Amino acid sequence: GSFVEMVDNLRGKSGQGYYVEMTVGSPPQTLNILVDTGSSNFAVGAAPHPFLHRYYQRQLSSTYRDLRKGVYVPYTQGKWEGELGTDLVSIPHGPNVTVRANIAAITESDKFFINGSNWEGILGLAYAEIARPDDSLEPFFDSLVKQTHVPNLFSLQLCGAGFPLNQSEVLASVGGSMIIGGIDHSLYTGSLWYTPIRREWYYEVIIVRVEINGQDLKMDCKEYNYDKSIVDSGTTNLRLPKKVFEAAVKSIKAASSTEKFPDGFWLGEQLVCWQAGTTPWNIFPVISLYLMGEVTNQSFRITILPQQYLRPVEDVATSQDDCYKFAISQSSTGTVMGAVIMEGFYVVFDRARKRIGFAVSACHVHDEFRTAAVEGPFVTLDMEDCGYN
Ligand SMILES: CC(C)C[C@H](NC(=O)c1cc(C(=O)N[C@H](C)c2ccccc2)cc(N(C)S(C)(=O)=O)c1)[C@@H](O)C[C@@H](C)C(=O)N[C@H](C(=O)NC(C)C)C(C)C
Repeated sequence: GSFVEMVDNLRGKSGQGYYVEMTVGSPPQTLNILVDTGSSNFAVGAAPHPFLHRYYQRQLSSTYRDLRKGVYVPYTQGKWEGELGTDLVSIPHGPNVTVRANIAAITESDKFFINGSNWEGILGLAYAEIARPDDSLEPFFDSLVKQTHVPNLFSLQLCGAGFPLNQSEVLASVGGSMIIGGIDHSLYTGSLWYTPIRREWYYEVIIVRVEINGQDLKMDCKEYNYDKSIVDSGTTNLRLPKKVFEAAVKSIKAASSTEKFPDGFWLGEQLVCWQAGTTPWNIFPVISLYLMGEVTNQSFRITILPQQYLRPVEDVATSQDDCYKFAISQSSTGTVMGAVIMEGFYVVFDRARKRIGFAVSACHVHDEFRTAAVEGPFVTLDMEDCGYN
């Protein structure tokens, strides 16, 4: 697995989302697109907007096709309306190919475009099933596979920094790698463990057990996937179902009790600060999620450090002071494994073998005493009961 050409093709190391460069139309209009495995719609800005440095101009593409049909897409945070149509797409730092894909020209949007993010579109990599209007709208990756020889899987390495990067730093620095059609062994260390995609709509998985510094949260596993558990590059936080969230924060609060933090912090609202270089990483617990394996009654665990769940935010008063935000939050829509998780590993979306694999990221942030981890197997039974129906 050597796609050294696609290696380092991502951006927004310490920004608002990881994007890849793409081009749409003829002649090629360049646009940075947010990699989002939590949805299935390919959409781009198509009209000027305040937080848009550039956008898709249909009238200038010789290959554009207006489907004369509107589309509406609502996300946990933000939404947009647009006009459906198709055009030719390319990924400069992806496989050398061109495919005709469905494209939503965003005309009306609300709390979607993040000012300064530097991305003008979104690449929904999930399955047709959750695509809008309905599943008849072939998602991008599906078009890519049907129209070429590119293998049916992709890999993601999202690189966090551990420290805040200013405007020009997020621009001139690798944010990670999105390997389309294969795996690059250089992106990870150790072994790759695969968990089954329960059902092909979101990239759904099943969590069988959660630990806070080795201590079992000991709750009925169904709770851990209450509604569902998905993997989403487009979500910042490790989002957890209300009940699981309350329990985790209680345990995290107990593990770090030698220091007190204002309630707002645990809500992810107010940031906590320490003298530059004095962040007490050791007082915070590591967090482990156990996922079902391909082998029956067997499972493995992925473990993250506070360096993954304590996000670096630039302090108002420039003070060298290192500041963070608790990036573990509540969800009424199931567990969401966002960047907090993905930034710790190399994740393989083996759509072809209907599975997702994890391995310690060659770029995850850590200290000299602890590191992210992926280990197995563990003999736990009746794990089918974990799934929500
Ligand atoms: C571009 C997004 C607008 C896409 C959706 N992102 C969200 O909604 C969302 C984005 C961010 C956020 O800051 N991300 C940045 C870019 C980011 C991402 C990664 C690293 C750094 C920064 C935070 C949250 N918070 C909850 S947080 C505070 O992290 O706890 C949520 C999608 O990735 C989510 C996805 C699950 C869905 O909404 N899918 C749709 C869906 O089911 N909709 C139902 C109907 C609500 C789809 C299938 C139709």
